[PDB]
Amino acid sequence: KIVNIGAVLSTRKHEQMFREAVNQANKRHGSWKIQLNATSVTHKPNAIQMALSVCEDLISSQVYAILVSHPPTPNDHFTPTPVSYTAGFYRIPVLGLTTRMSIYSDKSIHLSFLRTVPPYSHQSSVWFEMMRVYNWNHIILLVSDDHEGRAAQKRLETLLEERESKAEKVLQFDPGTKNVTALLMEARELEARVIILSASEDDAATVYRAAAMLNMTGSGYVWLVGEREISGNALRYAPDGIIGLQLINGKNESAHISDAVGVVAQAVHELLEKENITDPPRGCVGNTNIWKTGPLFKRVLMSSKYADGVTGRVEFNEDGDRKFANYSIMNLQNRKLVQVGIYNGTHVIPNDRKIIWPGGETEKPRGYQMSTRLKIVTIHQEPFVYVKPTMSDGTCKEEFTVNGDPVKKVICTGPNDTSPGSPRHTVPQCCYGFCIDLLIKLARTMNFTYEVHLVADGKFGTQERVNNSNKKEWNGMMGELLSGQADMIVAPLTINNERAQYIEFSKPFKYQGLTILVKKERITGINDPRLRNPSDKFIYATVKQSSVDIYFRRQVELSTMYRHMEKHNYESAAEAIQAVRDNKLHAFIWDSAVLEFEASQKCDLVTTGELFFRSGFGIGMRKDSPWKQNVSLSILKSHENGFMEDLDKTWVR
Amino acid sequence: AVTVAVVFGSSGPLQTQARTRLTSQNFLDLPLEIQPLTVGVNNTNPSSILTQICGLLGAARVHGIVFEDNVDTEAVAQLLDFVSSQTHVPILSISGGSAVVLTPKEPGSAFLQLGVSLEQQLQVLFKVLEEYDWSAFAVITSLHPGHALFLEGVRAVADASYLSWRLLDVLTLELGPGGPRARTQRLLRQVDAPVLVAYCSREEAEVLFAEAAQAGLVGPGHVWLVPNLALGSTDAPPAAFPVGLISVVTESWRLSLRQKVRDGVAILALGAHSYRRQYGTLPAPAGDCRSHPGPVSPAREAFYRHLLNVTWEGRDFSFSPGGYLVRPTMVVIALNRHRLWEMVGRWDHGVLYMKYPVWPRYSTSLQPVVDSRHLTVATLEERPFVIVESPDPGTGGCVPNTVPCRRQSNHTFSSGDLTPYTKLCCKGFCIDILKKLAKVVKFSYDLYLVTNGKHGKRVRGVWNGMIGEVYYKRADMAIGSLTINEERSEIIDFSVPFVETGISVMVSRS
Amino acid sequence: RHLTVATLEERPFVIVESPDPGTGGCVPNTVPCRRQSNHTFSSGDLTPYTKLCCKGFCIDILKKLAKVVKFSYDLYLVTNGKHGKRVRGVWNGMIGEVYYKRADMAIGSLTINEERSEIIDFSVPFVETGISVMVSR
Ligand SMILES: *[C@@H]1O[C@H](CO)[C@@H](O[C@@H]2O[C@H](CO)[C@@H](O)[C@H](O)[C@H]2NC(C)=O)[C@H](O)[C@H]1NC(C)=O
Ligand SMILES: *[C@@H]1O[C@H](CO)[C@@H](O[C@@H]2O[C@H](CO)[C@@H](O)[C@H](O)[C@H]2NC(C)=O)[C@H](O)[C@H]1NC(C)=O
Ligand SMILES: *[C@@H]1O[C@H](CO)[C@@H](O[C@@H]2O[C@H](CO)[C@@H](O)[C@H](O)[C@H]2NC(C)=O)[C@H](O)[C@H]1NC(C)=O
Ligand SMILES: *[C@@H]1O[C@H](CO)[C@@H](O[C@@H]2O[C@H](CO)[C@@H](O)[C@H](O)[C@H]2NC(C)=O)[C@H](O)[C@H]1NC(C)=O
Ligand SMILES: *[C@@H]1O[C@H](CO)[C@@H](O[C@@H]2O[C@H](CO)[C@@H](O)[C@H](O)[C@H]2NC(C)=O)[C@H](O)[C@H]1NC(C)=O
Ligand SMILES: *[C@@H]1O[C@H](CO)[C@@H](O[C@@H]2O[C@H](CO)[C@@H](O)[C@H](O)[C@H]2NC(C)=O)[C@H](O)[C@H]1NC(C)=O
Ligand SMILES: *[C@@H]1O[C@H](CO)[C@@H](O[C@@H]2O[C@H](CO)[C@@H](O)[C@H](O)[C@H]2NC(C)=O)[C@H](O)[C@H]1NC(C)=O
Ligand SMILES: *[C@@H]1O[C@H](CO)[C@@H](O)[C@H](O)[C@H]1NC(C)=O
Ligand SMILES: *[C@@H]1O[C@H](CO)[C@@H](O)[C@H](O)[C@H]1NC(C)=O
Ligand SMILES: *[C@@H]1O[C@H](CO)[C@@H](O)[C@H](O)[C@H]1NC(C)=O
Ligand SMILES: *[C@@H]1O[C@H](CO)[C@@H](O)[C@H](O)[C@H]1NC(C)=O
Ligand SMILES: *[C@@H]1O[C@H](CO)[C@@H](O)[C@H](O)[C@H]1NC(C)=O
Ligand SMILES: *[C@@H]1O[C@H](CO)[C@@H](O)[C@H](O)[C@H]1NC(C)=O
Repeated sequence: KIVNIGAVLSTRKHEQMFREAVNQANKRHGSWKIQLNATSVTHKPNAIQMALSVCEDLISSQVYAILVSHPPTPNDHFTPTPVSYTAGFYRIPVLGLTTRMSIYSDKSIHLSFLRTVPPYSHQSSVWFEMMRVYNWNHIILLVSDDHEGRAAQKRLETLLEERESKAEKVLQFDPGTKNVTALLMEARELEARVIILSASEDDAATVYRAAAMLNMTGSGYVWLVGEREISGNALRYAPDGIIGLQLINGKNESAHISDAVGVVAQAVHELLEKENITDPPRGCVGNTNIWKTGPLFKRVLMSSKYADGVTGRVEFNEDGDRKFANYSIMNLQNRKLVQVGIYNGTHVIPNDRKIIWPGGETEKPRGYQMSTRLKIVTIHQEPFVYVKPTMSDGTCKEEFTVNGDPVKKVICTGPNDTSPGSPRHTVPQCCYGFCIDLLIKLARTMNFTYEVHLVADGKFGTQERVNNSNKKEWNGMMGELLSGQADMIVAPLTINNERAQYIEFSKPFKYQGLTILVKKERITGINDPRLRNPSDKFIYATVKQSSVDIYFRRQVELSTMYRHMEKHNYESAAEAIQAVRDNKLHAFIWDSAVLEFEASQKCDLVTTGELFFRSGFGIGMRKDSPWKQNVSLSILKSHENGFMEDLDKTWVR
Repeated sequence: AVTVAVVFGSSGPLQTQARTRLTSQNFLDLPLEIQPLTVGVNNTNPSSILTQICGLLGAARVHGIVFEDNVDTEAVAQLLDFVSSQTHVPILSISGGSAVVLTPKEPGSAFLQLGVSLEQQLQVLFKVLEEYDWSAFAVITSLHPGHALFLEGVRAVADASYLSWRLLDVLTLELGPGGPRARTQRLLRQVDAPVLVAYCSREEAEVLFAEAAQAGLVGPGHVWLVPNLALGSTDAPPAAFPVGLISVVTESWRLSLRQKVRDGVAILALGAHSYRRQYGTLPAPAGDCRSHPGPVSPAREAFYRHLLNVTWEGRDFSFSPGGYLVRPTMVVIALNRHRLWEMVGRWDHGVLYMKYPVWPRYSTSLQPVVDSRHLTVATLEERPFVIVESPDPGTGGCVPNTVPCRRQSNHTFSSGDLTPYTKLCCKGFCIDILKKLAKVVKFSYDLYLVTNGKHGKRVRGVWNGMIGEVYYKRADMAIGSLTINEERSEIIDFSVPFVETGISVMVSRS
Repeated sequence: RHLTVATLEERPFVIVESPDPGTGGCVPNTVPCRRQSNHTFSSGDLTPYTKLCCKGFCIDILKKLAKVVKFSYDLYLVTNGKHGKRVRGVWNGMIGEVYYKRADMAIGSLTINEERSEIIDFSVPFVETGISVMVSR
């Protein structure tokens, strides 16, 4: 039994190296009777003629495995495709030595394909590690629209989703298209200062020139790119201080040939014990069935720890890709590509030199540039946020407390519009109260300026399925905070699990619960049989798109509760209270903090039962906002000294 | 005029080739008469395929190529895609084998498969599950290449649906010829799910069904659903396939080879005619292997787009950018009692046409009898215990915690043998008890209301009501407001009482 | 996935008991806990740690968290100071154990305040509290 392997090369000289390497491999092994044989063929220009060349010689001979290399001149995924298809027809394993494209990782297209070199997509992994090293969280994924960009983005998103994080935004750059300036203009607005690029040489050069035009290469920014973006045309126009990376061996054909023949021989020896070896198809013509042993040969070849190779230990993952690697990190320091570290496979190891960031700084920059002018959204809640009309001169009535203290007021832009339906005019008013006083204290403590505006639709916000679609989208202050119109929510927003997945909540600044308001006392909580057996006799309702809606919708035990509620929800809390007092609605379920104040001030109404959902009000921010801790600390401090007691006494008597 | 070529590989009779060009004097219905060309490979291997396509290209200037294969051929699709990418010739795959959708195409590809993707199949299967209200299912996938796309599709369809789709368990098996017998029986032994969606190839499907039969997972109480990957040559299915297997195919599944060839020729002819009527000139024929084009010519990119949106004989054949068929008329088929694949429902335009109001189950695979875990539960309506209501109009079906109950037949006008039922949604105390019982004892049930009598009364020697239904083997059990007394215990067996009642008298205190 | 949880006895929330001698172990719905092993109670080779059983509100919350987040955990009490106070710039108690990485997390009657929230991280409060005055009627 003579086990023959084959190779398709280009240089006509590396085939002699492959013959030498296979001869050495034959000189060392368990058995020496298999008489390992080798054959080789040079590359052909025509792809169809190339595939026919694979069918002849290689396939015609009794070959067990095929190796394929790539000519030095970059031609991308064009040369190994025909041999991969032809050998995958018979499930004959094909080992790639220099190709880097991720299209060959898809086992649906290329069935029997393994590679000894990681693809371009795997680079994203090291980026994650770097993001762990420097604690960067806000990133932008500027990736091409081709398969490579989609694969890199998908892998990075998978890694990020394994952890608790998410990329700020991705930007699809269509290959070969000029004017990428729109994407850079969009990315300049965002808070993230870490730019990640995945594109070819021409695309990388184009985006580098466009970013130089937009001055996005200055101080504070961080650029992380791949191998294709620090070579060829890209390196010429690349801005200084970018951090790229490159594989250690990369193009050392001889190392990848020796390391491949060693593992192939080890695999052959390993599976030869079980025998049941089926001879190869012996020619494309005269056979239409796959080689039966082929699948098992590939399966045993994938799990083969050949830890004596030129390029280190060889191991393959579930998709037939070389598990580990070593990436050298490159910095463009004064037009020179200097090495500053080596990625062992799980952690980057910095040994010598110092990273020079693009702005010229010698100190690690944080990955965000939080602005000073802060847009803050708020809603109209009577005990917390009083909204009053401003006089014709642009400021509203001056007022003082009963004790004799000046009431601080700010200017806000609310939905006041004479036109019916939606708000069609944002006429300014003046806002004050508990939340605005807290906001003023917070802004004084944290040294930032603010612009306060009211929510567009008068709702707190729950995610709901968008019309003519199947996905759910947020609305209200929730939607405006997530979209970007507002940067912080200072309002009585109830903390709950649904909102905490997308919004970051500070420490609660007001503990409260949910209670029931009726006319001025035969209701005990939400467990009374009348409230468990809905009917026209006792009607109960809440505010649409609020925390109570979410609470009842997320309860399996209270489905009928929400079913009855859905028929009578109200636009706002104030109109619901007015309807209840006027004997148009029987019971109104709402927060204790507001309901108790309404019952105390306006009287003629009573709160019944004990609080059945204890929660707190919190300042809402975008996910992973850098200044969450600040605010939380301040809130805790306000609880400690005297501030929340004074705010309670002054506003909610 | 237009040259359209037909390629073969299904082998079979050799005379059909002549007919393939005899139909040359049949396309008079189609405008812009077409000259066909018939050369068929009989070894379906890469060398012969490439050489014959080379010679066909070199001999006569062809405008489009139609390919057909029999079944279960994997790598032919990649070869056709490679040839289309190289020679820049619009190919069209008909019949099966090479019609399985190959999702990521090459940038210059013009494969244009006449198949339907995995996402659409999963959409239709989930629609069927919604129609039969099977909220809790389990997904069984092999290590066949492509199971990742299947898992992504099922997750996407589950997320993109109004219903609260429950995914009980996802378990990956290891099938194959012989292989590792163990580690599959143990895993299949502890999957507690009434409906299973499987994804595997034909041989893997056969092995999985055999193992499930050995694992007590087939028969009534277990509904299997598979995409076309498990089905092979639907003319004759293997014996290992269990009765009640459900799949979704395209409309052309019942067509013959000649009809499919005619449809492909019509597609190419209509594309060429649209191109001619738009540009005022006949489409440019393709070349050959030498002098590869490189950048796709603007004419090619226009002929391809014209070929994309084509409608013929009512059915629409619009092609997605990926190369498969978007919004086709799909048919949901199933394996019947006589082990023959027959149509059960259609899809048409976003609306399901199921011919079974209630999914039937058969005595097949009932070797230990105990496998008949399925039950039929007769029930009545009493305001405190069991209450029915109309289905919720917003999302169809029912509200959570509400079992679907079908009223007995359609007595209002169909008071006869006619089986069709009428759906309602049942809830209450007794329904909660029945749900808990089915959860604990691990059985499935078909809840249905009673029309003859109310609770049971011996009239002229026969029993009506729920007692009548149970006593006459029409229902395995009856739950509701059924009082235990001596006359009923003598003919049927009750259970331990779960709520104490009696005879009581009500008056007016006013 | 194995978290090391530090805690301290607080009658309403954390209760420590000796295990039942009759059955060897202790009553279910009671998580086994160990006492700090600084002082060796081995007395040769028997056991270097005092094995008690902990129960109460906080332990119930911890069990629910272990079920939901799907993690495993041990549990040991703190014998170096109370809940925690900075003395000479160092921290003792539960805050000391967590800050110096001796334990993954601390559960019990631990109040959120600024001085602790600066040095360590805190989760969302699960029971509200504060300063209160007790007088005899
Ligand atoms: C061992 O490999 C050598 C590789 O050269 C094979 O020699 C080739 O054999 C094929 C088929 O007979 C011929 O078409 C080539 O011309 C041969 N090449 C040379 C350089 O002689 C040899 O046949 C193999 N031994 C086997 C298969 O037993
Ligand atoms: C890409 O196209 C946009 C057009 O939307 C160009 O934007 C204009 O650029 C000029 C000069 O830079 C400005 O005076 C205009 O105000 C811009 N218009 C807008 C709407 O922004 C942009 O310059 C183009 N870029 C390239 C590289 O061609
Ligand atoms: C690929 O790598 C190998 C080893 O990593 C290189 O082999 C070295 O070659 C030089 C001269 O060519 C010798 O002086 C060294 O002793 C060799 N290394 C060893 C370990 O023996 C080989 O040159 C590399 N090929 C390329 C193209 O860079
Ligand atoms: C990356 O480089 C390191 C060298 O620092 C390689 O580590 C070698 O690993 C082999 C086998 O595991 C050992 O025999 C060597 O002693 C190691 N080198 C040193 C200096 O300790 C590592 O294998 C490389 N990574 C890969 C994937 O090859
Ligand atoms: C609060 O922020 C303002 C603006 O960022 C700070 O004012 C700057 O102060 C520095 C020196 O402290 C000056 O060099 C800048 O020119 C000032 N800018 C402006 C616009 O006034 C202010 O110092 C901050 N308050 C602090 C740090 O307590
Ligand atoms: C939270 O507040 C602290 C103050 O205790 C901030 O720490 C200071 O931050 C400024 C600028 O970020 C630095 O110039 C000071 O040196 C920091 N002080 C110390 C003692 O380190 C902290 O930055 C705030 N958090 C955020 C996100 O801004
Ligand atoms: C099928 O698609 C083609 C191209 O998308 C349509 O061709 C267009 O026809 C209109 C008028 O008939 C022209 O104004 C467009 O310029 C054409 N698009 C091109 C040339 O790309 C064709 O009309 C579609 N079929 C039908 C029935 O509408
Ligand atoms: C090897 O093949 C024989 C039949 O030729 C079969 O009985 C045996 O199980 C096989 N062993 C394997 C596949 O390990
Ligand atoms: C609110 O809108 C009305 C109608 O446009 C307008 O008359 C009124 O002046 C507005 N309020 C204020 C404070 O300007
Ligand atoms: C909203 O969806 C409905 C379908 O429920 C559709 O009829 C209507 O046109 C859609 N409206 C808009 C503005 O898309
Ligand atoms: C296949 O080749 C030709 C088809 O043109 C046929 O005549 C021949 O008999 C076939 N050879 C076989 C089936 O071995
Ligand atoms: C009721 O059953 C009859 C029996 O065939 C059927 O014709 C009718 O359509 C059914 N009505 C429904 C399902 O509403
Ligand atoms: C350990 O125990 C000793 C008593 O033996 C006492 O000093 C203290 O509790 C601990 N000492 C430390 C932690 O240094």
